[PDB]
Amino acid sequence: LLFADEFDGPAGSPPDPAKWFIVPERETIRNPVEWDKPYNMGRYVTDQEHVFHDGNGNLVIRATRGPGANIREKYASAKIVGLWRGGVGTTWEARVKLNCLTDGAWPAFWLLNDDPVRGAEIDIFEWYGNRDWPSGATVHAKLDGTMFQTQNYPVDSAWHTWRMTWLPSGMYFWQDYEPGKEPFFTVLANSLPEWPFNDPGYTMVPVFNIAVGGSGGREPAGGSYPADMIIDWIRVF
Ligand SMILES: [Ca+2]
Ligand SMILES: [Cl-]
Ligand SMILES: [Cl-]
Ligand SMILES: [Mg+2]
Repeated sequence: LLFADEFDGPAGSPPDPAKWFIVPERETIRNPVEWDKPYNMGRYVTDQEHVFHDGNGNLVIRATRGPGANIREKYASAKIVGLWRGGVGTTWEARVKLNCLTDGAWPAFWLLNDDPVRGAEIDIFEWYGNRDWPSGATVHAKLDGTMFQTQNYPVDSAWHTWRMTWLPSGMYFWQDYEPGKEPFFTVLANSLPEWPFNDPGYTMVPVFNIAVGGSGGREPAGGSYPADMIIDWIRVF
């Protein structure tokens, strides 16, 4: 293995701080439409009521609802960014249970390079609590949203593994991989006019999060909170 977290820490402890950066505040969206204004976007926090080992071998990311005047005040959740960069040829896999498929919630497992001119994003799974957009996987060859391929794919609350293999030829995605299983999504490198993933030394980091509100989650009032993402492990080889 090149990188792994088996999430086997003690109950109530933070994710390993040598492996995970816990994002300390929700992003401020540039030129926001109404759903993306700060008051309509749940907070990200770093405390162990929102991201913590369960002592049973998992990490939990939890979105909560409490008192407040708007979505920002009422809702808090977390986002973790891996402190390890992987490049071409790598196989990324995580075992996850989504107990957070509810109104307003917006869970994802994704890879990121946030370089402002050559960055890119690979969404391995994404589900939208906005009662509108379909769940699925996406390869963004640019961060401005203008050059991507996507595949709708159902996301339910059962335990699954999710795999993305990054090859010179393309990105290949599975749910519950075993030898011989067909990928649910393939994005060939020759299918977009830019492919930063084949630049010399290009690397990406893994991210897990549950966002609340924003364009992807919209109204959380009807949802069931607390809303949990349970992560047994992530492994890269
Ligand atoms: Ca584990
Ligand atoms: Cl286990
Ligand atoms: Cl990055
Ligand atoms: Mg619609």
